[PDB]
Formats: sequence, C-alpha cells, structure tokens
Amino acid sequence: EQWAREIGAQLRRMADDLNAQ
Amino acid sequence: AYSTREILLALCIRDSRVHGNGTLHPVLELAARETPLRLSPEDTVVLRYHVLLEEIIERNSETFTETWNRFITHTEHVDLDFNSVFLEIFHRPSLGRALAWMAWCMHACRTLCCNQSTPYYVVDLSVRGMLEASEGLDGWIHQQGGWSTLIEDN
Ligand SMILES: [Cl-]
Ligand SMILES: [Cl-]
Ligand SMILES: [Cl-]
Ligand SMILES: [Cl-]
Ligand SMILES: [Cl-]
Ligand SMILES: [Cl-]
Ligand SMILES: [Mg+2]
Ligand SMILES: [Mg+2]
Ligand SMILES: [Mg+2]
Ligand SMILES: [Mg+2]
Ligand SMILES: [Mg+2]
Ligand SMILES: [N+]
Repeated sequence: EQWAREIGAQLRRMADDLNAQ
Repeated sequence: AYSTREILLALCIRDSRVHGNGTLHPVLELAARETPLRLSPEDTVVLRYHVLLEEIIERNSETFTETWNRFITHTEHVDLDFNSVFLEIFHRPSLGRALAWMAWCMHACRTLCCNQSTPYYVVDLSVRGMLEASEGLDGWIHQQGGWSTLIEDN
C-alpha cells in the first residue's frame, strides 16, 4: 500500500545520494 | 561465491554481536542453520560492509526509523511485504540502491532484536522476509564479481 511505496521511494533516493558519494 | 542471503545474515549477526548483550536472537540462529551459512560474521568482507551500512544508517537515522515504524505498524503479512518493498526499490540497479536496501534491513533486524518486548513471530517473519527478498540481488551481484569484489576493488 502507500507505506510500502513511500519506503521504496526513500531508499531509492538515499541510494542515488550514495552513488554521488 | 557468497549469496546476498549469506552476507546480509552475517551482517545482521555481526550487528547483534556489537549491540546489546551480544546474544543472538533464536531467529538468527535458525536462519544460519537453514541457510547454509558459510560466511563468518567476523570475516573482513562482513566487517568492511558493516561500516558502510552503519554509515548509511547514521546519515539517514530518522528516515530509517520512520520508514521502519510505518512498515511494521501497517503490515498484516510481514514476510510478504518485505518482497513488495524490494520490488518497488529495484524497479530495474546501482551499488547505492543495494547498500541502501541492505542497511535498511540490518537496521530493521537491529531494532527488532534490541527491543525485548517485540513478539517472537514479528522478529521471525521479518528476518525471513528480508533474507528471502534479498535473494533477488544474486543475479546482479554475480555480474559485478560478487560482494567481495565490490568492496575489495570498487
Ligand atoms: Cl563473494
Ligand atoms: Cl555499529
Ligand atoms: Cl547515504
Ligand atoms: Cl542511528
Ligand atoms: Cl532516531
Ligand atoms: Cl505478520
Ligand atoms: Mg562477530
Ligand atoms: Mg532498479
Ligand atoms: Mg520507473
Ligand atoms: Mg520494531
Ligand atoms: Mg527463511
Ligand atoms: N553500480
């Protein structure tokens, strides 16, 4: 539901942040 | 040649050894028995990955707390919902997304095992769910030379 989608969005974001390093 | 399931379980075991009283939750003992766990939690690859994930956790401490508490309080089927989150993250992959997911799973296991009031079944199905869902990374990791190569050379 909404909760699972918000979690997936946040973790994809934080991932792109670490890829920028 | 270690699987994602093995390295994530070893990371969760290592994390427990350095948190609280150092005792392992029975669930992690089971997962190590049923999963043919060949990787030592004290292996340098595990110790090296543990720092990366701990750094991710601390940098995003609040978001990890919020996301987990929202997850565990709204789920009616813990282990299946871990798969749903996994598939949403990896729409289809990057090293950052893999580590972000692994850190979130390690953080969840830590929170579950540190709170002595958490019911056994909640800890049980959460660990099972994160380990089974994480199997979806084996194909991609294999193409990157394995977890050891990613940390030792990338
Ligand atoms: Cl490996
Ligand atoms: Cl730590
Ligand atoms: Cl980060
Ligand atoms: Cl933290
Ligand atoms: Cl916090
Ligand atoms: Cl449940
Ligand atoms: Mg240890
Ligand atoms: Mg993807
Ligand atoms: Mg898309
Ligand atoms: Mg909890
Ligand atoms: Mg299992
Ligand atoms: N990558």
